[PDB]
Amino acid sequence: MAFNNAVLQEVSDLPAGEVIKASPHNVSAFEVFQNGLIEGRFVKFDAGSIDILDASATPTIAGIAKRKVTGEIGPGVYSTSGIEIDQVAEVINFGFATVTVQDAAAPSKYDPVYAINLDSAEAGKATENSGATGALAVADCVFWEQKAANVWLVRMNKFL
Amino acid sequence: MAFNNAVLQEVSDLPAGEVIKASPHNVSAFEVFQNGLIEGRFVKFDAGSIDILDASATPTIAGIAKRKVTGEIGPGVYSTSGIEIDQVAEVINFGFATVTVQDAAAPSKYDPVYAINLDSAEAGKATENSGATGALAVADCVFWEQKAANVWLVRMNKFL
Amino acid sequence: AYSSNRRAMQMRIPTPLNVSSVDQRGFKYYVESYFGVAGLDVIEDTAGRHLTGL
Amino acid sequence: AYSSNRRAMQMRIPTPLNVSSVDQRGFKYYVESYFGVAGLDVIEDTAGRHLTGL
Repeated sequence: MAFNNAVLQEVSDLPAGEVIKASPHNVSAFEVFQNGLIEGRFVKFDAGSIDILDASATPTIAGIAKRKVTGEIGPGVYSTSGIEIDQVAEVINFGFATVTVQDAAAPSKYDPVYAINLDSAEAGKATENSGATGALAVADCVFWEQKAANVWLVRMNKFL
Repeated sequence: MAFNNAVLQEVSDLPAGEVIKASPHNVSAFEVFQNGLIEGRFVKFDAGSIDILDASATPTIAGIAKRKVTGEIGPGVYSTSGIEIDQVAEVINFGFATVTVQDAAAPSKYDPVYAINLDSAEAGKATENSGATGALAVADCVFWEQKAANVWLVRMNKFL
Repeated sequence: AYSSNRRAMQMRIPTPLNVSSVDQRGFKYYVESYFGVAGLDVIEDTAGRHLTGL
Repeated sequence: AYSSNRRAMQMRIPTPLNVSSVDQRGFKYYVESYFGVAGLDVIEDTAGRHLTGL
């Protein structure tokens, strides 16, 4: 159908899955990954492949799925075997990066980031509330500032 | 041995003590060291000097000893008092760096890096085997990818 | 009540009326004329509004 | 195995490929092409033979 949101009230800030390159930053390419890897989410590393967060024991959070500016137009999705095939999964593991947050979450600066660990659409979403279902403490990462609607720029103190 | 590997069916892959500059990296020069510091090996800071790991209990591990690419042809060794004299022991302490891996070690990506804290030539060699003898965890340091024969790119997440 | 701005909606007529050359079979002349239309391409949904049953 | 002698085997292509001019009616174009050709002229029945199953 027509273009969504003809006129927006404010200019939306950084979309999720984006890394600021003024600060020190590292986005590292993983060749093997999971089809349908949502961008702008925390992604885990399992069996030598970058895949979506899902209920597990203690997933190895490898960082934030980088949003490709020159990727396919559509939902933020990493795809294999299509016209929109993405050869590698670009993952932001160091620096300031934008991640979607649970719509219930209301975080603030220097709050410890919690990723979502569920087999649902909310997989890989950040949050401040640790009592949220499937709240996984991401090691050494803090919310920095609210960029967009339900998107927060967080800071990964060390590599993820 | 005379010019080992006369002909190779593939170009040799990255040697140890080599840090990739494409990412946030840091090699920091230490003006005093120990004679016989092996390049491409975990070094430790003790008594105000960089030196090869030995029988110590809880060494403060500086980082991978950087391989002086325009140093001496021969063993990758730091040396005082010679024509082969290196004034400063430049040491890689942040980012992706190549370290020699124990000949018996079979690591994989995101595997925590243990360094052999022994008094031998196997001192400072990286291994994934926690159960290996004389090895301590190099906290905040993971394996990234097998570069060369018994050489691995590891990731020092924080300033090591 | 709508907006006539080009960025709000357009009338896409991809192939404007073109008339075929006249065919003459003996003394029977015949022409076709086709035009290809996308139609009203409404660029943006809220660029108009309705009032039904006036 | 056959004989290529003109007194024993000939290929007869009287009319080559003759393609018509494109007839247009309205927007529909139609072209036709005829070629008149005789088959292989095997003048003598014994100018060849077959090995069936090699």
